[PDB]
Amino acid sequence: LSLRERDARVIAEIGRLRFSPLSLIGGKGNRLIEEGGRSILDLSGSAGPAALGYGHPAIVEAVEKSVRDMAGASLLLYPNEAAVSLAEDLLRITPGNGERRVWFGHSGSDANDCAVRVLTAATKRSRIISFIGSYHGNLTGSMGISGHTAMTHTLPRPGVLLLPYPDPFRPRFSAEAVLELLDYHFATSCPPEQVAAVFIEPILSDGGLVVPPPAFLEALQDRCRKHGILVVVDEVKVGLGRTGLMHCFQHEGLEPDMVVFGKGLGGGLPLSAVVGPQWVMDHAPAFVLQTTAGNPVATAAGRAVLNTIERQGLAQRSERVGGIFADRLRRLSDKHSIIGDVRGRGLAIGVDLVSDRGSREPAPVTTTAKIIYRGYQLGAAFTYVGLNANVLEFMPPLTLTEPEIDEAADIVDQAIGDVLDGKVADSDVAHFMM
Amino acid sequence: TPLSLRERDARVIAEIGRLRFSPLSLIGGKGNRLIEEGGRSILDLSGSAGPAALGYGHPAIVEAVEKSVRDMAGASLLLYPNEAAVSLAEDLLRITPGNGERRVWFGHSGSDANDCAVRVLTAATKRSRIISFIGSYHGNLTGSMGISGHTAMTHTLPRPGVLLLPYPDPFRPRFSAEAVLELLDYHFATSCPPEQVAAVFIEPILSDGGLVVPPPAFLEALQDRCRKHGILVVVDEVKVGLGRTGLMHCFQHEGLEPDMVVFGKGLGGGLPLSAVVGPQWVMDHAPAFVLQTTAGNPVATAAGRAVLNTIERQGLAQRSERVGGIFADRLRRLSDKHSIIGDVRGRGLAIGVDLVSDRGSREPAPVTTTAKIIYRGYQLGAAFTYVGLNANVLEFMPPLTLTEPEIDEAADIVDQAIGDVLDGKVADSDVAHFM
Ligand SMILES: *Cc1c(COP(=O)(O)O)cnc(C)c1O
Ligand SMILES: *Cc1c(COP(=O)(O)O)cnc(C)c1O
Repeated sequence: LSLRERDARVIAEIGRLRFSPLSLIGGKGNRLIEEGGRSILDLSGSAGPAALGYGHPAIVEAVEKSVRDMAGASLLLYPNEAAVSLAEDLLRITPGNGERRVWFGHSGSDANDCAVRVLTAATKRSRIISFIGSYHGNLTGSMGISGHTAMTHTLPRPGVLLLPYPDPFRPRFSAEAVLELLDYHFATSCPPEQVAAVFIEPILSDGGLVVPPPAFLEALQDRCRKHGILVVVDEVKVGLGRTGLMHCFQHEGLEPDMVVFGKGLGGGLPLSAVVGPQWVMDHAPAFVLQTTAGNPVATAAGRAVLNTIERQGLAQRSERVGGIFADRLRRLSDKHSIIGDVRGRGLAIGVDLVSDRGSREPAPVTTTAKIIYRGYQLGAAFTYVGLNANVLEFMPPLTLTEPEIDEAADIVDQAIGDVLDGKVADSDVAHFMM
Repeated sequence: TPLSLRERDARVIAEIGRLRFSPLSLIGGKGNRLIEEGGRSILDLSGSAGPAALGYGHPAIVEAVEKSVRDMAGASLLLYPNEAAVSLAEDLLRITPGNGERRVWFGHSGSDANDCAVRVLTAATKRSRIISFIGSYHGNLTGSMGISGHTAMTHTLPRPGVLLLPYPDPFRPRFSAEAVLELLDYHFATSCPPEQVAAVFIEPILSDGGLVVPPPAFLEALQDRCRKHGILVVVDEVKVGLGRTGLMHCFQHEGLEPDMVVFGKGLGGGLPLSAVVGPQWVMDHAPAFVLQTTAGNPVATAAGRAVLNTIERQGLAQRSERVGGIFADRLRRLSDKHSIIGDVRGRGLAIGVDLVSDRGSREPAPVTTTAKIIYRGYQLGAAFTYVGLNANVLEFMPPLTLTEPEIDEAADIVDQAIGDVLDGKVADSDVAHFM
């Protein structure tokens, strides 16, 4: 009878990553409506897709116009005005030189699968450089190059070099030590001439919202590029204005050969894209096909996302409003010693929970999960990430308001204090742990 | 528009994402027709390859999409149950025969659904081997292409442990039903022990392989040979599913009782949506095993509910048998005028026309001739494609809402296009760019 109980009976566990009992019947602005009518503040952005919140007029108009006058349902078969104009848009807002082209897909997973498939074929090189903790997708091709603990049920693609992502909060490995490790692999067991590409998250997402040390990723890029290794930046998570600039890679001085877009590009509709040089992206006809990719409904939604971000200056606003939210969370740390760090850029914010500030020992996952659950009871939706399952993740809609930040901060404040005073029971969160 | 949409597409769209059969470049769509830039209204016999099951601007789909995008119940089923997606899953369980506990996973495409299927079948069964068919097309992502047998993906080696068998083809009958079963029995007795085989993947009509309907009883005998050893039986309904063949599921023509069914294309009505229906012990194998952020989002799943509801309410399975029969028969009678029409096969509104350079040998027509027929179709006001291991089978997958007057308009256009091409009235340079 309850939506949540119905879900339990028909939805497959393989597709669940559920942090709380929240079960939804609608949304409006930056709030989500639980079954029963309770209005929850969404600090999750549904993990990134909901860039403009829910029921946003620009996305609604674009999707209305397109589904009523539908310009086919397959870019592979038929050019349509929305998908071609979106590609034009993406080339216009993404700096780059030479001839470049755009491929469309449904998800970050399929866009990285495309990237891997076309890069290895255009180079006929089979080795790939990526990062421990990197999350590039959960389909066979994109999972295969990912380094995240969650996909260790399956072996990596052969010839993947996994490096530590240098972490300024837990600096086991300095930038310099990681580059030296790469250099040593290049001179030995991973000759750079047999490497197709390096894959870079400009902030390490599911690995724990780790902003790398300054200048490291520009130095990585330059080391790879000397050997004609193509430089791929995954902007799926932190892309499109969220970090204070249009592309997170613009913080890091990068000039990538290829950019992968997803999540928030769709504004809550499935939409991904790969932008690369024409010589790679025109490798062969009919090489990476999905029937409804580049369909006029999802692409029209993507055009509205980009248009709103530019016209309303949501990059600058994410810097300002994210600074406010970040600073509110830092102040909570004078109250709650479990807050060890507040990091990220703009409206991509992670809060690192520690059981001890000295050692920076991560707080146990049970505590982290209980804070989420308690936040849900108090009226906010969020999640956690990190290689130690201890980093609270805030990825709210870019439309988040200053009064909502106040509300968010008070909820987080209360949920931490409650959980630390033993408010939430083990059996309440057992359902949402693996 | 001096800068045509076609030209703009050439400047910015990746060739890897193209499978273009004509210059048709779109600004809209209405009913069963597509609107070319400049305004010309084209009859859609392609159904955009299957997704457009109810055509374009269909009011049930328009309504579901409007309500969901305006009042959006989150955008991620992996994070949050939503009413649309839970209800669609309930709908798919209800309309798909099956026994015991079952569950539903959602995705965006046939390719991601079959990737899911292969990943979870091997993991849950603890068997590594897969049975598939030569010419089968289960997708174009790494995991789904890996179990596929089609000639377009021979640029990449298959997944290790895949046994590829011929699909018995009544029109080019190199391999009988009995011969294929014998060959499988032989592999089972030697180098492919059947207790190491997770699953067999079955297209109930071989789609990109040439719209081949198997010989009667073959698929049921294949099911039984595999099931006898605990091999799970997977039917791919992505292409010919959901009423198009005259029954709700194409496998219901073939006496099949699958363990797992894969849906896509038309399920979404033009929005991206796929699904896998499987037994609970497989589908609940582990949490967070096959995740895609926006899968099961309330917009795409609402569109799917509208598709299924319209198909049941308006009786579109029953209609497609009747209307597809009329269309198929028009096409057959065209073989009296045009000897290039070697066969018309299919079920319901999944129809293939096999073009041959010789009626006796059944040698496939050259691909340049087939491309010219599509191009001339397009100029005459109809959009269609070709398929097949020899690039010679005209494909007709129109919206299930295709009208009887549109069937006459279609048959006439095809008739005129074949005639104009055979009489040497279509240039080589006009099709050069689509091959
Ligand atoms: C979420 C994510 C992906 C995968 O996107 P899906 O839409 O979940 O398949 C890929 N790369 C990064 C950096 C991500 O955060
Ligand atoms: C088209 C098709 C697929 C793949 O669907 P996409 O949405 O193009 O990835 C899978 N199986 C069959 C039988 C198909 O016809």
